[PDB]
Amino acid sequence: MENDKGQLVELYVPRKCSATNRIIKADDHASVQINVAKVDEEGRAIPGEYVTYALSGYVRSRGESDDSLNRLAQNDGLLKNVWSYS
Amino acid sequence: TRSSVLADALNAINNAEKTGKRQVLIRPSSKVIIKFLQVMQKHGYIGEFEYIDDHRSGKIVVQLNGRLNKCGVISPRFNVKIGDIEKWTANLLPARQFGYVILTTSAGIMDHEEARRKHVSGKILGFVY
Amino acid sequence: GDWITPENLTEAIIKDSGEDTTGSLGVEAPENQVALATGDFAVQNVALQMNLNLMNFMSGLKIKRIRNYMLRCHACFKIFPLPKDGKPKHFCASCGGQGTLLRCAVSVDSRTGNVTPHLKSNFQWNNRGNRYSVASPLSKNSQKRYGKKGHVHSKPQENVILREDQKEYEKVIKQEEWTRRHNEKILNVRIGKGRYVNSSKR
Amino acid sequence: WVPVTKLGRLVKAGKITTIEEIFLHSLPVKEFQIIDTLLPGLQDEVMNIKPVQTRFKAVVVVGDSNGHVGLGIKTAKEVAGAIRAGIIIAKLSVIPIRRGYWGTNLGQPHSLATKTTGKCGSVTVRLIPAPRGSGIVASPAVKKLLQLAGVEDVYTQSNGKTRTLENTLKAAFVAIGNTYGFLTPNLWAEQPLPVSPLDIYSDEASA
Amino acid sequence: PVRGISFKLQEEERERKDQYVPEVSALDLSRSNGVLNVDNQTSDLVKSLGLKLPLSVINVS
Amino acid sequence: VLVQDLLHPTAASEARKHKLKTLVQGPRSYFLDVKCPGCLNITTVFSHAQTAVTCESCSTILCTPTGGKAKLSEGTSFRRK
Amino acid sequence: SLPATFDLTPEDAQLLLAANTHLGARNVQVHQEPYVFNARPDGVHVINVGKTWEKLVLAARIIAAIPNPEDVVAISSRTFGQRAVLKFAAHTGATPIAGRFTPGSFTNYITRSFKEPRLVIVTDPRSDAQAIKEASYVNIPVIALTDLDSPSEFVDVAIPCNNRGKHSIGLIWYLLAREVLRLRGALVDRTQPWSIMPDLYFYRDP
RNA sequence: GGGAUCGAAGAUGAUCAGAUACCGUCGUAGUCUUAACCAUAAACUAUGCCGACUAGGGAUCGGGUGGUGUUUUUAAUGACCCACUCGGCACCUUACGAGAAAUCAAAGUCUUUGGGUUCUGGGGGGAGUAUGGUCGCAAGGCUGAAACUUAAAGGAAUUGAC
Ligand SMILES: [Zn+2]
Repeated sequence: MENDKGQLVELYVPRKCSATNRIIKADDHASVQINVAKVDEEGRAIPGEYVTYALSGYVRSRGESDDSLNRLAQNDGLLKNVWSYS
Repeated sequence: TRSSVLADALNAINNAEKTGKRQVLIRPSSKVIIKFLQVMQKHGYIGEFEYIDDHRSGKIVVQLNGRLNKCGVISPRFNVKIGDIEKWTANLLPARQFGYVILTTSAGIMDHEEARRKHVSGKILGFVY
Repeated sequence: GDWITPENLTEAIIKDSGEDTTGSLGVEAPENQVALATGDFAVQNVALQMNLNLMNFMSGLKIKRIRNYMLRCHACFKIFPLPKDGKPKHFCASCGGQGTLLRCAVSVDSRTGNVTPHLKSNFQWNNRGNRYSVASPLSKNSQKRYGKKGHVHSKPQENVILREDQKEYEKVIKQEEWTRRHNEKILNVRIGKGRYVNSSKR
Repeated sequence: WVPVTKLGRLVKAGKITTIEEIFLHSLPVKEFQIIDTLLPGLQDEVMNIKPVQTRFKAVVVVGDSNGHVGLGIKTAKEVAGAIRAGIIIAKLSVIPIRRGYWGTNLGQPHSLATKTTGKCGSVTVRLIPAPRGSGIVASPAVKKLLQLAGVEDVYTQSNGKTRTLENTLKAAFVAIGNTYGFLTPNLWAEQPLPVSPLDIYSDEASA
Repeated sequence: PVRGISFKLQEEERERKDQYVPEVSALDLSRSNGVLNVDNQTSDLVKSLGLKLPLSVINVS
Repeated sequence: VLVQDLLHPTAASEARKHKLKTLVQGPRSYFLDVKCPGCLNITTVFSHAQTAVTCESCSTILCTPTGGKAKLSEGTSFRRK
Repeated sequence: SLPATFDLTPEDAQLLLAANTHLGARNVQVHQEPYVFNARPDGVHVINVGKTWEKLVLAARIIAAIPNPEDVVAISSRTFGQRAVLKFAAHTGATPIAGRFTPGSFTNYITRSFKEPRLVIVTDPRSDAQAIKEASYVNIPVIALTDLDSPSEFVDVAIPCNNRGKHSIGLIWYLLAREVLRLRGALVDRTQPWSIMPDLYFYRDP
């Protein structure tokens, strides 16, 4: 993906699922990307500031999507006590 | 009638990886299993792992990070001469420049590239990529 | 039992409506300027708590207190009048609970105007059939069973009734009325799965 | 043209300029004019026509010899009609291909990066990287698909009833698509996730 | 009215009909003697969250 | 489901598993101190005893075997040891 | 994290209890065994209303991120939900669909109903399954109100609540509208109650 | 030895009639049992045995543990109810998967091809024939060809003439 002179020779570098590290192919039309608004200290949403997650079609089809997103959001500040490790 | 404790362990890891789990438990352990996992860990295919004592051959819990495509065992443990190593890598690995074949030699357990630097051979165990 | 005879027939027919033909059934008890004699508990219920006068037409005495039956949902504890077909509705109109309406003994007083239920103190709950496997509409298995012919208008890929306002439910209630009228003049359905859903049927 | 879909409007307005954006965000494509403008060098080949009872079934491959290929099948009542509609379907299916080196990384990729397989019906097709100057070692029908994709050296093996022509092309098409699915150690690095263009230009795309 | 037909003398009424709101909310505890009737397990939930509410407890048993 | 702690199971979920399938094996039987109504002599009894244990002082019987736990006789008193 | 002013207030708690939103009924799926606090002896399960609040704010923060509001679609085929979604789409800028969904509304351009949503909000994932399925063909994320019996395929954010009672459905849509208007500048302060009564969202039969 | 019933064979009645077109009567061997033979069946789940993993729910049969539970009675036990667990005949849901498809908790963990081990097949006929051997009182069982001949025979699933 680099040639001998050190030049990049990929077309593009794919996105990877934040739940499972799988590559998201160019035709996985079931995959989605979620944007969560950042919140100002006066309690109002700031325009154009996001926390972002990506999920593969495999996870969504299997019904794990909601549980995975609770875990990710809770190790960021977005949730308090929804998810439990045990 | 467990004929191979090593074969069971790598089979459990494959099935967990395919379904997307982040951890797996394997029973029993052995010296050979520990050595095999340490090689996989060195090259970054797995996280940390932990051994549980029970006075009865113990258990292992392994953390999985999503990088592993396949691991597997070759049975029987065929004898391999230094000139033969090039044939096994052509058959088993998906490309010329990543993945490993794993050998037991009287110098220890190691991947096929270290065996070339040290110039040793022995018997085949398995593969990782 | 009791013999039905061609003289008694009209009274028996009224009894099968649920109306009290005997008078004083369940009776527990500006002057007398009006009184009402009636045998229907639904009318009696309204009369008592508005502080109307009810006449025991079998005996000539005013009624102060009576006991009868009404429905009570054991989920939300709300009370409902017993419908004239004499059995519970499938859904609670308040909380939407399914099958939670139980018939309950009730007393009414002119004095207080309040309504009091009477509860069996040693009630044992039955929980048979509350939980069972049910198909999902978006499973790969379901999409294969759905077939290639689109919507089949005969045997219509049946979907179970689980909500009060599900459009499938609207059909059955009106169609039930139609079949009733047709059959009665010419002579002139169940929902959920029941308690035993988890036992295999050959 | 007068684009009807939201993505078509951004393309005609010139806000999106390479097809790599569309692949990166995995967006659906509905209007063939989108491909027709982002990827003008595309050329087509007609693989088979046969009469059926009368109707005509046509199999069409399109690509440019530089990393993009597509496949399409159509039945129509006229020979010219089947080819015409066949090309439209093939343009909509375009997908990217990952290609690499058989050995040391001198001077531009020339082969596939890994072994890949695809299956359709009974037929299975397997592709293996090859050293430089081998050419494409494949049967004539599969050879043409790999040329339009822009592969130079590759070995192939196959199994099943390869004489059913369209199952063979579909199986090969699946195999080259899988090249971007395989994670390899140079892709282990971590990336920030881009913002979608349908966000940035939301007011250009509407109405 | 009939299906598939509409005219101003309906449209004007429908927009009036659906603006209806009662004078006192159906959720107001004033309708329920100032208390909430709940089971034992419900009052356990409240305590776990903290808070303090005018609950009334039925045994259910 | 996909992520869970296999090394620190909760005490409640551990208590309900079969004795061989907990993270580490162990018994769930125990021993008792037992006294007959007459004598002062305490004796130790295994909770799943198979024999009909007598007192030491005399041939009065303390327990009888069953398919599971042993049945202690009437009038005896016991303490879990 | 969001400041302490976002904690569940005692006044809102009374509303949730009065509407019976905590009654989860029976036939619990194996997913969503979280969100369950305990079971009664009669067999009804108590939903952890504290988690309902947490997830509802998270959903509001997702809706507030959308660049322009008509790109949000709210859907309810069932009749008890219809007035609620119509009111929701009036106070926010969202687009309502009430009644029959007509298949091929996110696929199949050259349809009178053709739309390109950025986000979909569904009132019942079993009855609205046609809308959920079609969203999965075109990379649209989904928010759903879910009871403990709801299937879970392709839903990304579940809000756990009683999904059957007329008041429960109306109250949840009401609270969402309040939260999005209050994350935007449309309501000036979180401390003062909103002037619109919940009853405006309730179903009205006769 | 026994011999009720039914009933290969056999002896007889009618030979007419297209739904009832194969029917009626008598009856030997047999059907049951004791002592020896025989070794076949669509002997079928048309699915070899041992071991690990990928999956969840409540019904039922056997055992065990807990409950301030109901009834028998003033305890124990018995019957019943709720929760949990080991083992079994099945069912419903689910598809990372598999397959030509019908379909499949194994028929999955296989071109990303290796857990241990036994048996069988190699286009359709000739043919389970001929010949040799071996077992059996016999009927027959087990093992088992070639010359020659032929372009198909076969599986699953679609649509629908007169
Ligand atoms: Zn109710």
